[PDB]
Amino acid sequence: RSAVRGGGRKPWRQKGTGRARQGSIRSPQWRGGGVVFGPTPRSYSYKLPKKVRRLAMKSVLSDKVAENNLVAVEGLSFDAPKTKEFKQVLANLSIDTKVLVVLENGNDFAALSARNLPNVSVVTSDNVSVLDVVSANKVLATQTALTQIEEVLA
Amino acid sequence: ARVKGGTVTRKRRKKVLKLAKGYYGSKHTLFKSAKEQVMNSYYYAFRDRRQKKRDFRKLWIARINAAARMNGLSYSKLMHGLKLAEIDINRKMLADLAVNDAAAFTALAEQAKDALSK
RNA sequence: AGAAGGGAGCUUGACUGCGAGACCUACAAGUCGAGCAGGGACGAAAGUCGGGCUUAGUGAUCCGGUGGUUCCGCAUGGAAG
RNA sequence: GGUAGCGAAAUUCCUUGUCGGGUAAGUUCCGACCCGCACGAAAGGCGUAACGAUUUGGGCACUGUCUCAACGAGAGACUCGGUGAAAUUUUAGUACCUGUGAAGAUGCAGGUUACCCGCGACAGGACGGAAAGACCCCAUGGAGCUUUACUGUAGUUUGAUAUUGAGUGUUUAACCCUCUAACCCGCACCACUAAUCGUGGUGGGAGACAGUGUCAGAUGGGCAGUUUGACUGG
RNA sequence: AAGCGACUGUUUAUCAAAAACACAGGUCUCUGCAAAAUCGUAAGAUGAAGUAUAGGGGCUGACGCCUGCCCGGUGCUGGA
RNA sequence: CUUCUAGUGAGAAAACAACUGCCCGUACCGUAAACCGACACAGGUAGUCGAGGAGAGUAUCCUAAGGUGAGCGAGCGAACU
RNA sequence: GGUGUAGUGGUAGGAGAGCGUUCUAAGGGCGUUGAAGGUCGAUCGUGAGGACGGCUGGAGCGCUUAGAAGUGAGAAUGCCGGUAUGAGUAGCGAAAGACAGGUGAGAAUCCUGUCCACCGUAUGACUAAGGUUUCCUGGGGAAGGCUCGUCCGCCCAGGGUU
RNA sequence: AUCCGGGAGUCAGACUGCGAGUGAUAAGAUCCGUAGUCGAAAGGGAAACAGCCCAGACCACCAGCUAAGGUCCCAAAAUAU
RNA sequence: GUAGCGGAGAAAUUCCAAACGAACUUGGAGAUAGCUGGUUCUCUCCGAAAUAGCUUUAGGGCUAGCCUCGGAAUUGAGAAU
RNA sequence: UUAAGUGAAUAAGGGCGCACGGUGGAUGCCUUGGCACUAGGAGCCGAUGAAGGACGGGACUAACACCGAUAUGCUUUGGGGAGCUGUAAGUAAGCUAUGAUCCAGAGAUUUCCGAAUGGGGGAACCCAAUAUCUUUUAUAGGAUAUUACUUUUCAGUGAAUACAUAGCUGAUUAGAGGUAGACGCAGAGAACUGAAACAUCUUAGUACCUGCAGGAAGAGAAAGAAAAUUCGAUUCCCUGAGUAGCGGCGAGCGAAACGGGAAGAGCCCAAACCAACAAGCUUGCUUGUUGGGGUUGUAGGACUCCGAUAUGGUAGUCUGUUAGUAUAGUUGAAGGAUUUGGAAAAUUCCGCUAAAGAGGGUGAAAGCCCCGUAGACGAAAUGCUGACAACACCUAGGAGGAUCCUGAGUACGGCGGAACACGAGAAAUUCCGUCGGAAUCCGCGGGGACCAUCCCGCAAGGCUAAAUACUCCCUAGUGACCGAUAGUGAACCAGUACCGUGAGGGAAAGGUGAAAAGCACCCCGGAAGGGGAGUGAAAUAGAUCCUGAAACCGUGUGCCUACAACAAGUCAAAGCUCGUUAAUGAGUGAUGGCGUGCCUUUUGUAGAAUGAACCGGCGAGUUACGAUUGCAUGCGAGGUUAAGUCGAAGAGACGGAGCCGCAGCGAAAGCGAGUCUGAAUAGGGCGAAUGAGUAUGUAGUCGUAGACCCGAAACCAUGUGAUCUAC
Repeated sequence: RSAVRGGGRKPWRQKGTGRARQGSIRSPQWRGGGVVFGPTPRSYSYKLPKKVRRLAMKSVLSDKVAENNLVAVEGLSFDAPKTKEFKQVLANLSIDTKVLVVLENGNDFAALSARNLPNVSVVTSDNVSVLDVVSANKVLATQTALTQIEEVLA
Repeated sequence: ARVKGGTVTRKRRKKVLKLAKGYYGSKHTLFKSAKEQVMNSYYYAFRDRRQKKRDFRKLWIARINAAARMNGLSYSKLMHGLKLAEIDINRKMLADLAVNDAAAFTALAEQAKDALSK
């Protein structure tokens, strides 16, 4: 009510005019008036305790393993960043669904080659979230990255 | 995230107005008039489902009295006579006989006359 | 009227710490109480006595005064409080 | 402890007091009487020519004011052509009598009366329309006013101390004095200078007073903020 | 013929024009001039380019005849 | 405007001729349909001029110079206002 | 799952379980061989409500599971808009016109004439405020003008103040 | 029924038996005690009728038995003995 | 020229831009109101009160009484004869 | 034929159902404009004439945008490569491959008003003085410069009053005003409200007004925090803690230090003393001006003694050398046929591309058509930020303890007020007014009245980056934010039209189509409008143009209606008319029974108690932070991190200061499974005796905030009015 650019004057009198008592041109029931209880700027985020974060990470990767949906590979090497060779590699292992590609480190040619494919997501081994693993159908992780994940989840 | 009140109220109100077809004037055309009238009709219909069962019983009873006074009896004596003989016809079938099969009605009236002759 | 009424002798229980259990009651308050311990009055004893035949005679808290105290006391010993 | 003057009054409750006048008939009017509920001498008493779109009582003249109404002229109203609002409004196929009922019904009960649709007229009803009663009580509501209601205060006044210096005397420190250099001058003359402002300069007056700062006692509806209980056959 | 107000005047723009207000005349009181009084924190102003036969405040209200008794109370003035 | 001096201070009086002389307003209404009244509104609006007969007259009635017929009509000739 | 027995009026108010709207994510779908919306039907469920078919319409929208909310309207002498009733009703704002002839699609109302009538210390003439182009000429007739209009202080184009 | 805990709403009642006060042993009056209905209760009777008499509606039926109150016609049932 | 804690008043609470027992406009400001009005979908289970005490209290509130939901507990504690 | 009886049909107008139209602008879909933020830049303009305006400039020019008599534009350096002269049609004249138009950097011109400043004034107007130049034979006329006020420096002139100071003239130096409706520091400073009244108190040193700023301000280098064993300038965040306190001890107000972090930085004077100069020439060395020295509590300096005469740094400049960066741009992969349509990006086949599958456009939905994107490249000019160079500044030890220095009307005290969380209180500490008024290292201040002892510091002088606050504005983006009654008041020529003397108040109003192909020609008509014919996939898409709901107004018809008292229906029902989501079918209905709207407030309503003309849209228990209970999950005698750092505005690890629980009793000293009262080991109070918590999510209630929405009469503080009315 008080933020709308408007009036502080009582528009008519309080009695006599055969009217209904009104207080301002900008009241909630007037056309063009102010809003009662709208949206305000808010936060929306909170934190769960630390043991259940770790329990959810372990549980989601262990579910991936319990159904032969994780696929380990020795290495992913590329002399140039080529999308076509990555697609051939992807069919070499018979992968036909949404896949999370978990890479190690400055393996930059592989991440470049795997971008831009509309079924493929790329994450490094220090930056896996719970929402990345649940949304994909499989995980394609390299041997190096697997030990690096075992080093931080401990 | 704002919610316009688009098409829900018109559907509900048009459902109400369709029940008011055949009413007089502004009682089948304006929503408030029709709303009140339809509520009153609901009340009347519930009341009249129970009053129906009384009306037909009085109708049957008066036709049976009319028929029995032609066979030398009245309604109350003939009902007593039929009970003392162990006959269990409805008042519905009795009236139906009274209008369609006068000979069957006379057979029954004679049985009643012999029962309370004791 | 086995006096709670009325006379005579001696006295200060018109005591201190309390209290099982009840009564009344929205709360806060109000009422009765056997019995235990300290030290006593009256009586030869048994005993009775924590005012008056019973039920009116009174006013939360805050704040201030007087007396006691083996309590505290802004670095320490006191003091102010 | 109310004099002169006046008095049923612009004042007298009882009261249409009593008596005389005026009318055929006068609770109003005029004259008088005194038993002034509750007149009275500058919030003046008692007269008073002239004057008043003042208030009161009576006469002559004149009249439709009335007995008691009639006729006539014009404008609206009425019919035809052009134009074209409003307050109001739960939906309505919207009679009368006697009852009933939140105790005065078009609509409910029992009767009685009544073919369908309009035009010109009247105001008995729709507790008719217009204005969330101005009367009365409440809100631990307001606002304006008063005062010997509470608590403050502007203004006025009185003392101490700073600005603030110097000499004599009179008594138990205080006091009366005298001086001139501070401080003051809405006195005169002079310059800045076109000036009744201002600043400087010289005389004159007055003087440690006054004015001004800090602290203290009085007074203070002039002005301000508030308070002024409940029960209750309203 | 009688009441009220001496009179001409003024008043509630828009329900009250009057017996209300004003008035010429009476009386009490304040004020020695940088007057008292009033506007303003002050500077500055009105009073007044006036000076007690003048200026402020209260009451009464032409003119005629008159205007009694009380100073205990309250204000005001003087006292020591 | 008119005098009198003080005054930096060749020698200007008046004849004819011919030349020079800036900025702002200026239409139209204005006792009204053009202003103030929300209206093409029976209200309000300072000043000058304002004729004849009869009359003291700017009163009154009828007229001169000038202006105007007013922005809904045609019938009828009841009640009532 | 069967079978018995018992229960099932309700204001203030407590408790349970659901219907529908918009948006987000994931999944599986539809659409110019016609989405949403609109209109009609004699259809289904215990309720809020859900479908299917015709006509209209022209580009987007369902369903499942979970999440988030400006999430549901009949009432406040509510606020804004549109339209009724009163009703073809009140009123059309002081006053004298009549006829002939013009113009024109069309005339009581515009033009020209003739007679009649009204003001005349004004309803005549001039001017200061105020207004600000309303002034003149040629065209126009949708709105303004309380009727009409060929007319105008209205509308369009040009011009006028020395 | 009692005990612990989460969430309330109510603090204007009315009439009718019965028994008392105020009143005039008046009031559809007023103020208490005790039982019911209404409040928050539809259905039958009492002409119409919150509170009186009978009786407590989950729903369908063109089946049957009764309550209070009734049986000449309006209007169902005896012109009963 | 005089302006709202104000002005002006031959005095009426009179006037200060159609409103004056204290003008108009903006802001504090979404002032406060134990009062009045309104408060939007569905079905299932249960279901009150209109009293006591205290109250600058009497049409407001608080604690108890009377409703609803979840738990615990020995029982044979509740009711009617 | 006569009597007695029974009796249909016929609508002036009305009702119900259905069909088609009109008005009106709801609903759906859509966006041109908004709202809340993130990252980066920038944080002032102005007498060398501002912010904001007035009036002008075009071939035709009313308006908006641009520009200023050089007026729809002029020069110059770069970019770009075929059209162009804005909106804006329409026509007329032109320009451009000798490079237009357009884009970025630097210049030039810039009327008049306004601080407005030669004098005046009712803003955009009027009137001058002095020099130089012009028109005219000449006067009149035109142009250009200069001319306010104050301060602060210097000459000339100068006086009541002689010497000279007031003054005056001239030259020089700076100000002056606006704003970003924000953020900061000061001066002055309310009220309604809460306390269920109201004075202390609260609202609150808040709102409003005035001054001064800066890009940030303010504070800042111990006369400090503490208590043994200490630490070292300021600011900001977490925690301590709703604690210790204050309080008609009521309503309510409410710390700090320790501990954990972001950022870190220190410096300069006065004084003693020593020289150069001038005056007092005491020719004593008193007054002073310049330079040196010297800056502290472990006391430091002067002064005398010797060493050294080097070495560590800066918070500095419009000085050079490069490196980057902001302001234009360049280049940038890969598709055809088929079916349905007016038109494919859709469907079906068969291919290709990706360091590019972000987004927008194209006649419907596109990786491969266009603009782009990932990646690679670029600057003549001007401005910013680094680095390294110069130049400028600043900085030494050891000893001695004879004497001198270390901020005076100051610290402090009485009286009156205020600030500290602290309301005079037992009131320390810090300020303001008034009066009184120290000491000098054998000293002076503080540790919450006061004293003694111990401990920590050294006032009465100056400056200083960062870590923190804010967004008028420019660039690039983001959203389980709006979608035309919403979102800004304003999507559109809006602070406009309109209202008011004024201050001030203040709107309504988006949508043809893919493409204007926007209806040539004919007919009725003065025109408007309409009918054909044409455009087009569609005109019932025809400009009042997408969709096109309801109220409300009409036209046509199947059934009913002129002896009838009607809250308008409901139950029973003949006749007539139809024939559906196909089933115990649909519309109408003579006649018969029964039946007093909806909402609110009430003991109680049909109420002659209250509200609503009708239809459509909008219109009311929300969020933040705390406290408690139920449910749910993870750990379990334990549970858990806050600020902050790295990270995509995210997850996703570090971080153990801190918080709760694990032991109570007592006013406290204190004792402890017990403790307090008590002489008591007595009795009693409160506790123990296996007796579960903690973090997070979710829902119910409560507190502080407007706290479910609407509604006064009033109160206070700035400003605008005597064009009406009073004097």
